[PDB]
Amino acid sequence: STIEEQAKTFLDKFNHEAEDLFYQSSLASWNYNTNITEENVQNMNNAGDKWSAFLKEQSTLAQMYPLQEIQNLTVKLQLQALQQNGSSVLSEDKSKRLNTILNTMSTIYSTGKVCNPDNPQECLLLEPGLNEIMANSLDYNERLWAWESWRSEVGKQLRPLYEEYVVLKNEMARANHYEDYGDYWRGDYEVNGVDGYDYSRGQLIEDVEHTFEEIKPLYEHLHAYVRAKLMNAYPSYISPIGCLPAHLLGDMWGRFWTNLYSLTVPFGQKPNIDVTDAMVDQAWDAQRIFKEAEKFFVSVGLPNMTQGFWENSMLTDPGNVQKAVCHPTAWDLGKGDFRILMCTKVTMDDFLTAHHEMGHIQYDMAYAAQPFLLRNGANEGFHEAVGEIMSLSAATPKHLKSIGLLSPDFQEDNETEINFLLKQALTIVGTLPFTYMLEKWRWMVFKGEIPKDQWMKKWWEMKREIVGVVEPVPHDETYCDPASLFHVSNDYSFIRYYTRTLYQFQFQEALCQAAKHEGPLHKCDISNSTEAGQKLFNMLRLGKSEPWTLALENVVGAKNMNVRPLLNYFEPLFTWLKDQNKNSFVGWSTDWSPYA
Amino acid sequence: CVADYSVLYNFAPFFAFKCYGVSPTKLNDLCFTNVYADSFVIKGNEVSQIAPGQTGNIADYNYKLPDDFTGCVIAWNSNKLDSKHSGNYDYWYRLFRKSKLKPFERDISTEIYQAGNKPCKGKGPNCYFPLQSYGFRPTYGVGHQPYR
Ligand SMILES: *[C@@H]1O[C@H](CO)[C@@H](O[C@@H]2O[C@H](CO)[C@@H](O[C@@H]3O[C@H](CO[C@H]4O[C@H](CO)[C@@H](O)[C@H](O)[C@@H]4O)[C@@H](O)[C@H](O[C@H]4O[C@H](CO)[C@@H](O)[C@H](O)[C@@H]4O)[C@@H]3O)[C@H](O)[C@H]2NC(C)=O)[C@H](O)[C@H]1NC(C)=O
Ligand SMILES: *[C@@H]1O[C@H](CO)[C@@H](O[C@@H]2O[C@H](CO)[C@@H](O[C@@H]3O[C@H](CO)[C@@H](O)[C@H](O)[C@@H]3O)[C@H](O)[C@H]2NC(C)=O)[C@H](O)[C@H]1NC(C)=O
Ligand SMILES: *[C@@H]1O[C@H](CO)[C@@H](O[C@@H]2O[C@H](CO)[C@@H](O)[C@H](O)[C@H]2NC(C)=O)[C@H](O)[C@H]1NC(C)=O
Repeated sequence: STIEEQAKTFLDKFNHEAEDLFYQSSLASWNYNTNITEENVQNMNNAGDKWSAFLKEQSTLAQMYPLQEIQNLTVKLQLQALQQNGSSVLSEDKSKRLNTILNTMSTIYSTGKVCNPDNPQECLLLEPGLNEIMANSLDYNERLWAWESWRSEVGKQLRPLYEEYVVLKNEMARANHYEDYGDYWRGDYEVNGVDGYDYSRGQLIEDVEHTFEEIKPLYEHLHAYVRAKLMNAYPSYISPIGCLPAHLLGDMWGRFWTNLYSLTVPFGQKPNIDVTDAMVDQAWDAQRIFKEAEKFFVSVGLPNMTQGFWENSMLTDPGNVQKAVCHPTAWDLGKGDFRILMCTKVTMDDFLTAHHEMGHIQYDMAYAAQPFLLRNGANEGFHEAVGEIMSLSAATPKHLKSIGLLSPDFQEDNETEINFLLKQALTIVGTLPFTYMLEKWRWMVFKGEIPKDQWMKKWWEMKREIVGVVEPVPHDETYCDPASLFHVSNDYSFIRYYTRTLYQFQFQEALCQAAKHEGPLHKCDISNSTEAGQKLFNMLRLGKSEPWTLALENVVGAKNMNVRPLLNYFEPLFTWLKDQNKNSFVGWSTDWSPYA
Repeated sequence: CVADYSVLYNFAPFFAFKCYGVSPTKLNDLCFTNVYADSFVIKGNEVSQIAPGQTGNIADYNYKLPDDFTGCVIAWNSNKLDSKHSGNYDYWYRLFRKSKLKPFERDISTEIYQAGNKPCKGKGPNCYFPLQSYGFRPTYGVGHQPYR
């Protein structure tokens, strides 16, 4: 009679049907992903339509039961998730326009494109031809031209579209309870109710700012090194006291400066840490790249996958007549029908991505006993952190030497450790300030603080100071760099990257502490040690039944993210980093611009 | 009739041959007053629920074994026999029942009863169909496949 048991008697009635419908929708999605045909996408859209409609009735059904008689965390979560994720607050006149603007944004990001300078020949998209030049092709003129051509062909017309989408999404957000659309993305880590684990969405921004301030001392030295190397390479434009031109960051928007690392090489006599050659040497194929990964997972206590998984997993791009997508994606079809769709042929990056996907699959497998609506224990930050830490632990040279990917002759001298630690730093600290700036800027935009006519003004004001990167061309309000992004156009959060950046280091230090491994955080090999694997499996099977802060306290200890694992992980790097950076100007000139 | 249990061994590679009151190896050297055989199909994860004293979803509502049980329980996999891509909805099982079921008794009913407080008198608040089907598919893993 009490609503507490009425909620569960309603739940178990539709739980099986919801599981079946989700399985069918995922089946249609995987079919279209494997089979690129009009009927396959039609089946995707139809199955998604049934699932969304069922969520539409489920929202009202959940709203039927009051939430003031609910005390179970499981029942509370299950009832609340369907209330908002299967309903919308915007009326038809506004919801239809919001959906249309989202579709047009995605289309303009995809269809809208630029190519070779002043040539009506065969063209290429951003990642194939433009972001490729921005990433690896080290050429000032080409990168400088593309950095504005892509935005004038995509972000220019998307700027009014992005503004209208921001207004519409804010209209949707502020209606029920939120204060902005950024409150939606800040709710991925909000914790309330349970004693000893409480959080506020406003305090998350303060935590991100504090982490940025903590990384600032390292990031300014990294900026000094990058500016010195750029001045050595291109003294024509880069000043020894200014910022870094955005095009000279190994990408269009600076996140992973791996090619910029090549110019900023600490030691030219770096030994071989590459096992890509060893893949050919030791006869590595698609199956083995996952087989030794499974062996490593078993050695740490994580059970392998079933043969049915391997008989439904696509480890190699089909090509031929039925083309597919080579983008790494691990698939959980439902009811123990895990799949995959990615490529692993001859490279060490294939090995790392295999560990990434295997960690994700094991994490999803662990909480299989949890209820379907509680299968959302895959916290995006925690999920990506686990995927990254598994590859980080398996990438240690000790594990490769033991397996056979490397040899005992090669040693971890100062040159080697400095080289790979600084290579990882150029991708981690390379993206940390930019990620923080983007998150804060989009939060303020969705809050309405940034004027619609001064988006780029505030963007560059923060870029020159917070990021220490100044635009190589006088970019202005006409274009929109964020609008020309895949995640933004598809309306995807980016706080996931910033959270996982510290979450992975917290997980790594927790694993090394639990296993009592002897060695630094940059050489932590826990292959044959499963002691930390037991606690890792406990956290994996916890699922969405306990707050993520509680799991972090049980494993790491600190409820909030901490930079100290990053600090002592980079300390051997920091020793050499200090010497080569105090010589140059630690600061940068915000007023100075690369375009003279 | 002459009861030969040898034909049962080679019929199928059974993975569960629990025998309670009689050791299986002596089954060929005994005589019984009467023999009863019952057949049904369930999912893998419910296989453990077929035992005396054991309490679960299936035992409490569908098939309850008395404690004084002297027979044998045999279960073998039949995934490839009754797996279809569309969904094997032809098989049905009771999703939930109002009251406990007496051992060695069966209930055939589909009346939509009120599983709440206010009398439903039809489909509505907390009033649901007692039965519920399931779509077995060949791509399913162990635990969601037909078992005889
Ligand atoms: C409320 O309802 C919404 C939908 O209405 C749900 O949102 C979905 O949440 C899931 C879970 O996170 C999302 O799945 C994830 O999507 C990520 C986005 O990737 C995009 O970009 C890549 C290109 O890089 C595309 O290929 C891809 O198709 C997407 O367009 C993925 O990156 C995630 O993959 C990660 O994990 C897998 C392991 O499974 C790894 O293999 C990957 O490498 C990667 O690390 C993941 O697939 C889904 O996209 C969301 N949908 C939408 C529309 O946003 C909410 O979850 C739901 N909330 C509840 C129920 O509480
Ligand atoms: C809050 O909600 C959760 C989710 O339902 C409750 O967990 C439930 O706990 C009971 C008690 O153990 C579980 O019953 C068990 O069933 C198995 C057979 O499935 C049986 O073998 C056990 O002996 C036991 O009876 C129940 O399964 C479990 N729910 C789920 C979905 O697994 C929890 O109890 C609730 N909180 C409170 C305070 O009741
Ligand atoms: C984990 O244990 C296994 C089992 O001994 C190790 O594999 C052997 O390692 C020795 C010495 O490194 C080699 O001589 C053997 O050839 C290896 N066996 C096989 C089948 O390759 C493995 O090296 C250990 N790994 C770690 C990191 O300790």
